[PDB]
Amino acid sequence: KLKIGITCYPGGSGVVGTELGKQLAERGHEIHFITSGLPKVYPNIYFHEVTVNFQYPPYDLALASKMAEVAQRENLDILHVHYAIPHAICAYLAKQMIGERIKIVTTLHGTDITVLGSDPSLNNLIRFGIEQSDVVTAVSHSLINETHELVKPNKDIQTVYNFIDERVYFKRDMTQLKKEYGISKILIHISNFRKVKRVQDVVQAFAKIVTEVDAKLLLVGDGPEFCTILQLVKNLHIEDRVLFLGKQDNVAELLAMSDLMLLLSEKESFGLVLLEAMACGVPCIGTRVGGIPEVIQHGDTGYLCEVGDTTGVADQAIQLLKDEELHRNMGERARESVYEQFRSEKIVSQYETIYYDVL
Amino acid sequence: KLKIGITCYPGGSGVVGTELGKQLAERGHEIHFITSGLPKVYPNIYFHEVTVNFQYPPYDLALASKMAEVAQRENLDILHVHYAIPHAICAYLAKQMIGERIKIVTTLHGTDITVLGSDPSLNNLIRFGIEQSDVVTAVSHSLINETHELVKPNKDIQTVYNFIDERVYFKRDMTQLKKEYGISKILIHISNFRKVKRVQDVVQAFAKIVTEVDAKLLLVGDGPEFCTILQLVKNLHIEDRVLFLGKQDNVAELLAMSDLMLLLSEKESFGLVLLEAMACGVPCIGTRVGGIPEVIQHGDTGYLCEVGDTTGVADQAIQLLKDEELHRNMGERARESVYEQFRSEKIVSQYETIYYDVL
Amino acid sequence: KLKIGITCYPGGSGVVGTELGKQLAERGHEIHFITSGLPKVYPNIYFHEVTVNFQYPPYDLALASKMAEVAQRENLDILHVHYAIPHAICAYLAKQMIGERIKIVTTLHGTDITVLGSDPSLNNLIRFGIEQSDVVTAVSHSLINETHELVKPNKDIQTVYNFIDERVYFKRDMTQLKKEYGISKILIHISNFRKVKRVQDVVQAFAKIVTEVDAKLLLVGDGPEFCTILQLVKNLHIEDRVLFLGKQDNVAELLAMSDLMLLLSEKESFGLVLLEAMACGVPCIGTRVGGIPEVIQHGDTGYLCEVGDTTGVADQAIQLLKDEELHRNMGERARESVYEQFRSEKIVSQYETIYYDVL
Amino acid sequence: KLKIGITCYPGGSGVVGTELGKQLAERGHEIHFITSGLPKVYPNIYFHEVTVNFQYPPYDLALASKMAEVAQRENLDILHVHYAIPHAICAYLAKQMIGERIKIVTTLHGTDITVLGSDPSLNNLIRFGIEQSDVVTAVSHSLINETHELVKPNKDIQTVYNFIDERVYFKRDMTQLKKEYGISKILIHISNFRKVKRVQDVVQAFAKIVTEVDAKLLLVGDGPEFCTILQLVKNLHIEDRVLFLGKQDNVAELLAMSDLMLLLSEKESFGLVLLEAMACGVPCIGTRVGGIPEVIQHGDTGYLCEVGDTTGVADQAIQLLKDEELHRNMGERARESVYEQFRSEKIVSQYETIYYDVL
Repeated sequence: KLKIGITCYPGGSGVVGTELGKQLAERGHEIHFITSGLPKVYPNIYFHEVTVNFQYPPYDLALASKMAEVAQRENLDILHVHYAIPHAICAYLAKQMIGERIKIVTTLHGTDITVLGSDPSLNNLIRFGIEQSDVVTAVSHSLINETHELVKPNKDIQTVYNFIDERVYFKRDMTQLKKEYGISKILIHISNFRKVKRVQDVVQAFAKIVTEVDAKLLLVGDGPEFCTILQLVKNLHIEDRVLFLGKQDNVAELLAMSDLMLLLSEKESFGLVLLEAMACGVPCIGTRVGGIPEVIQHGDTGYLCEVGDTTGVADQAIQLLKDEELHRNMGERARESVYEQFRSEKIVSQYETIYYDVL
Repeated sequence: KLKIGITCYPGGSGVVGTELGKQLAERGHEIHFITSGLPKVYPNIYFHEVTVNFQYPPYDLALASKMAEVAQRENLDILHVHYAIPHAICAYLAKQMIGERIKIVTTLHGTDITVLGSDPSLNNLIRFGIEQSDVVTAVSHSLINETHELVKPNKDIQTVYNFIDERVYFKRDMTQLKKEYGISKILIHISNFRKVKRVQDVVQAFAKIVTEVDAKLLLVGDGPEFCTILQLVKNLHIEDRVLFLGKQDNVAELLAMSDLMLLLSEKESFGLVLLEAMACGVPCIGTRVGGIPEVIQHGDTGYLCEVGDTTGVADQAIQLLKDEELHRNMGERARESVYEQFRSEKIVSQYETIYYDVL
Repeated sequence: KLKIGITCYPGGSGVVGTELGKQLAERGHEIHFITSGLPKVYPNIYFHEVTVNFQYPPYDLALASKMAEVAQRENLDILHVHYAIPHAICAYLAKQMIGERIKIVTTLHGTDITVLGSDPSLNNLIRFGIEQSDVVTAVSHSLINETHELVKPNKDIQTVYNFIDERVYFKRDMTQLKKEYGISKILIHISNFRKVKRVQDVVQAFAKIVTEVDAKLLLVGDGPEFCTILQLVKNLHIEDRVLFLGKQDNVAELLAMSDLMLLLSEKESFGLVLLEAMACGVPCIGTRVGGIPEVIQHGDTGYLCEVGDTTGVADQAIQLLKDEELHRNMGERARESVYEQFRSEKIVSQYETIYYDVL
Repeated sequence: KLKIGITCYPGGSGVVGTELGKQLAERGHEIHFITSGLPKVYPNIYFHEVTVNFQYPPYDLALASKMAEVAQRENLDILHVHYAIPHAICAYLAKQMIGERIKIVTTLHGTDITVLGSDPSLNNLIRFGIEQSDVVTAVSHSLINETHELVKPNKDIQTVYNFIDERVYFKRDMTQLKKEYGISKILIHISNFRKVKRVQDVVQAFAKIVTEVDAKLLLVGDGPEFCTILQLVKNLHIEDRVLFLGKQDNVAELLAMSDLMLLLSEKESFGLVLLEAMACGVPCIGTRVGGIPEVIQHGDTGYLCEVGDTTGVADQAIQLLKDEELHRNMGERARESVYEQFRSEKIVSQYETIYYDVL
């Protein structure tokens, strides 16, 4: 019984935004995606797309215009936006344009605050956008901290973690697929191969972790630092032991046939792959960086460690890989604490009450 | 046994390009998508994406660079590109950059020739791109005509029609879904609501076709001319009889629960929806514009008619809607001639032999 | 004694905006140009530039941010913007961001209303921007009409015509330059060679006007329709009689050594070249399209005529070219009515009082 | 007696490219600027502009297309391009498109190699572009070194330094202007306020250099690091001693009324301001970074020093500021060695012989 409008980019935000809309739809709400791109068929989910046509094509203004148009045409109640720039400001304009007859909900996520908020040319813009939203939420407490530190908004930010569709991530085992990939221990890592992900360390740790255990490394994803990483596995003589799989999308099957997940980036606010992973009963070893610690509880559902500690990571890995007792327990502990505090139906309900509350 | 690289935009070209790659993959070939965007999981389909970072971000050059890099790194045999600008020229640069150790296959499609070729600032560029490709194909003979008329290239262009994944389009019936949409005759129309699609005529014809038959019009899609069309159904008192469904993606289910498809645009080189439609046993009434006539054979699998003939279209419709004999036959004739000359496995084989031939 | 901030694109708007700032500066005001681009040296004119760094680079938002920053940092009084999209909306955001402690003055001009206002994806956006500005002005009454017709804003729009720097346009004669160009009657035409300018008609009329008078045609400017026009002068055997000069900037000298100016576009809201021209004592023959009629008074300072009337234009030209009495009078009448109602110091004072008034 | 086509961005390259074209024109050559933007009036200098109209607007391809079109239409001899990406590759395409009936001259400059060449996504592209040009030159030997280090092209690169229009930079003195700015020693610094320019050090050094000498600092330019620098002069209590002048263009007058120029960036390949400066009889103190050392000969025409040596710079400054003997000599020595090896008419002749030679 609610008309919601979602806006996002079909990276991490898109996955969540889209899934949140799909869920909300199944609960009888009428969802209206307002986004230029490409997010079965639901009778209660409509897709509006921003068409553009001057120095730079006004996508921002165009998006604001469409939000406003869809808003008053479909008589939307809530307008839920997902990255901060530009969406937050666009929703503000839209609101002002339709006489403020709508409620804005802004969800923050990693880079919009982490990296964008750092840029002085957009600081005041991000602040204004946050302060002007009716309700603001973040994906992790670490983020709400980073926000008050860099942007310094005079607004309250709630915490609502991201979720995963369990109907897509289960402990199924692709034993027939391992054959199709040519293998037998499996170590999987998913990222956008950027410097911040520190993919080099995932390799270094594997170079070591491999001398004492026979296992292959699945490198899902593609990005700038690809060649460097390729050059690395190359003059490290682990070349035939790493499967660059390039960027995949349906990574659910890959995690399923995995044993250990690695995430050793310099920063991160959240981020699902951990969930996806854990969700599939796969224990993780992520760096202790703001936001990983809120999902991985050391020793119970995975392990943490300082950035750059290639050696320490390997050690922690080699140990967990042989002990099959600890590995069956951790992997179970993990997919449990996930169902526990990251249950999709649970989180969706938090957003649901936030909407009702803002009215 | 072939390493192919596909490039496209995940409009019409993307659908085909992507599907062609999926098919080729299932046949054991190793497909390498080289495109910045987002096109189950196949072990033999890799996705490489173009990352950019100056006046305008050099996407073209960047794409050329990545084609070249992937080409010689993975040792590709063929590089199959799909729209002409820029892809054709990018593949040329890529080729020149890797010492010409690769074969370029360019597939033309609607607008790249239709509208772009019209622009003098890109004429010579499109020509050069075509002439430099090793093999060039078009989606319809009408296109090969338009090409030799506007661009005037000194190269031979073959004809290879587009196809549809029958594994997605069948005569299934969503009788339970009609209920979910609130209905009972069904008339469906899919487009990007641009002036060229002449959506106004689809409405005019429906305004008439409705006075003599009770049916609702499904308007799938969203674009610039949306408001105008909305204003039209509005002061035409057919407002409660048209279901703007906004732009959908999984339109397979909608066509399934349809009876008649309309396409009355000023121009078109192909275009699938006809196929999709027909494929689902849905007879079509499209304008006699270069390229529709090669799929719709009047009276046997659908009907044609001059552009702007709102009245003639309605008449042709009202007639076919009641005669249930003619409608069961046409709908059968249609999904047959589709399996006939547009069989996915058939077309894929043509492209397959074209690759082998170019070597 | 006023701190003004100007924003524009260094086409027509830029020329005016920039000149207006230069003038205002000489009057002791402190001008602050807020624009990313490149508009002697004045101690009271500062240049702030928008730096950008995501789907599309947020130039709009960035500009809004900089307006806000400069505004409260330099404590600006007025923020004068010149095209409507995006500047109008950017100034709105800026205002809202600095607590509304600033006055927004929006000046409309041709295409922002003429062509942009036509696009439904930006209609409501242009309206909102206009309505939100504190003062709004247009360059011609024709524009204020077009505005209320297409955009339909609930705001009052004043009329303030554009001006020309007489310190740059005088009746000087470049008799030594005609030699440098290889000539002796001179017909000059300046445009962006777009279809709307109807450069073809300027040629057709010249093809005729030439059979009865020996004169060359100066085609200043460059654009899409260039080749077509080049092809035209070509198979019209006037090839050696037309001087494509390509796009020039310091056109003051060219107009100086001219005799008749032609402007036969389908539409135009203003536009200076007429002024520049007239200002140089050069009589003009422009089509009777909304906004030309407010500068050219037929027979007294030039002639008007229907669009497409190539023949009528030629006739009117050939006649005025020989009668040397009428030509000395008109050319004098013209540069007078220009000093009269378009005096730079006069118009600048209107804008000046508008600023003071808005406080 | 030569038809040359120049391509550039109206930063440093634009200044040089444009001036080079102006000079070449005065020598009787027919210059054809092929560039989308805005670079008196010369009868032998034509301006062609690239018009664009899809994912990203194909400016590169469009530029290539226009180069080709202008090339064979005007029958150009040489095509001289100035930054490497994209212009080098565009000229390659253009050449290939007109049957190679043209000679390409590529001039390298700072960032195209320095920063772009660093990016692996454009490495091979820059190399290919260089190797494919018929003649390649750089602005400094330091650059030719950086080039062979990062890009590693198999091509020969000549050295041709940048020049300055002496007809714009002379030892004139704006004593009347100092009054208009409110001053009396004058220290001037020009940059784009980027981190690489290390504007902070220019301030630190001034904070010190000021305690022992009364002088104001002219900070010409605007960029990202502006606020930080503004915050610095702020909590350094030198606030009323620094004249942020924002970004100026006609900086000739400012240098004229200056005494010492500072340039303490981490890197630089050339760069004129030194020339401009010196040219005006203003001694400079620049960091010893690859390319500054080829213009500043320590002690004879200026001083060099390690980066970050705020103290050492101040010391060197305070010393030269009082000794009025050394300051009159250095300032004279400087504007001499400039006329010496950077004489505009001299450099232009080098480029001129390079063109003739390539034929």
